[PDB]
Amino acid sequence: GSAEAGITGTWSDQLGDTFIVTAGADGALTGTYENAVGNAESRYVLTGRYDSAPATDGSGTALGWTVAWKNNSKNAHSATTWSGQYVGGADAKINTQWLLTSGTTNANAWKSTLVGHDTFTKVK
Amino acid sequence: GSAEAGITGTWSDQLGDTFIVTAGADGALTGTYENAVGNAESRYVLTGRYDSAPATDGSGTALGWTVAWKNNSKNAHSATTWSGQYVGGADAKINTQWLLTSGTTNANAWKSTLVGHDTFTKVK
Amino acid sequence: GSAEAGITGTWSDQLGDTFIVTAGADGALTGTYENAVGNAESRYVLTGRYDSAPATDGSGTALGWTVAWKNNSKNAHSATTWSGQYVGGADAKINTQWLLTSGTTNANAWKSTLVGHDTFTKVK
Amino acid sequence: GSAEAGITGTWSDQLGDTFIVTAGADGALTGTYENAVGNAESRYVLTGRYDSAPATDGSGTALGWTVAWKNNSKNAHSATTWSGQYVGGADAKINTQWLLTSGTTNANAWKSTLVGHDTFTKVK
Repeated sequence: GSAEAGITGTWSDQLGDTFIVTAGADGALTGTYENAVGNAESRYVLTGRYDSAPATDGSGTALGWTVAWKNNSKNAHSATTWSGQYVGGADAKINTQWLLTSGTTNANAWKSTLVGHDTFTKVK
Repeated sequence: GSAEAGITGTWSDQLGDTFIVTAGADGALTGTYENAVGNAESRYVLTGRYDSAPATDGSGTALGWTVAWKNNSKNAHSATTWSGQYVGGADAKINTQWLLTSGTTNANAWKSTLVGHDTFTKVK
Repeated sequence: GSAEAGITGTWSDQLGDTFIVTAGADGALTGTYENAVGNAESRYVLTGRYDSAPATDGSGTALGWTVAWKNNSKNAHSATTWSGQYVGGADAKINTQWLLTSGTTNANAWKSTLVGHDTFTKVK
Repeated sequence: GSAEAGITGTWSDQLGDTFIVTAGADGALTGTYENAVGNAESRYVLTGRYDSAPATDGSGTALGWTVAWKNNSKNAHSATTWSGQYVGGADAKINTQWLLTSGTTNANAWKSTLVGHDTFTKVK
């Protein structure tokens, strides 16, 4: 599909971290998040969902994914979810907003969740 | 693990919608979101990640998941991501914030993304 | 006006912190945020805006306000904005979501902004 | 004050809308939001707060403000709060995230609040 092939590939965010994703025919997203320096200890699994049959009116394709910040050697006791849309074309983009929740005590729950935005450009 | 068994089960949000989840040993979350009514036409796949080795200091367990709002009969061209933490105990909860992005044109992208919060209570 | 009178007063959030607000005919909000303790060195100025002529169809009244966390005795180099709606009736509420930005270096800007939610009830 | 002078002026967002603001010695912000096309019917009051004594370690200056979308000619029954930081130097910016709540019925409250982000550049 157009949505499937568009989303699949390697993306870089504006901080230079790297989002490697495959989109499946069933709406699944799978891949890896890794840091700008490329470090093996810097790689984390991601999973999410996308709209496999987007509107045909020039709108983007909705999607979201999660990374929990645990891998074989690190654990930051936190997870980020990216919610956004894929916009195809020459200079395709994925435009997202994100929520990063850390595990906290209930007294510190008000400081549990960061918010931000990341824009990805496709490298290949 | 305590994280794995705690998260697994059926949760209800404060709108009365139903979140059925299984947590795996590898950090995966899988399940289904359904409406308060119960309807098969109301059921959607979810996927996400959690911290499978949370801190042992009374903090919650970080997690996130995504639903793309396409099933076999409906497509709302959108996806929600929930970011939050599981808090165990007798009165266990999953406390979350969410981002719901719709596919839009670039001109309407400023109105693409809703934000909110959902608190879940475990029913089984 | 109905919106003016319903918003004006003293409000408590679910953390037990105190919000004293006056709404003006021109859509201005002014007041003070104070801690759950009561402390005079924990009082900060608030300013904001509300819809002085809301819909009469059962909809809430849109509003927002800002606290910068500097007073004569303390400076936490940060500001919170609450965005939400006032809902009148028997047990009137202000339901909000908030963003708290701390001043940071560009390198730490991804850690600059917390998000959360506060529900206020009016104190008699 | 450096923060007072830096913040005071006319700013344009990435959508080309115009924010005219004055920062006062007491931490107050006041001004006007205006649309990309300049329209006097499209001007709305803003009020907010900023940290009048920011850190001098390279950190930005925290601030926030609100616009309620009512003026003499229009009422969109909603309000936006911007939360962010001013970053000085040669290429000065205000980086923000925002929440836009519309007045809704309780049934529709999950669709009440949009979130996004706006970066401003100074015009003069």
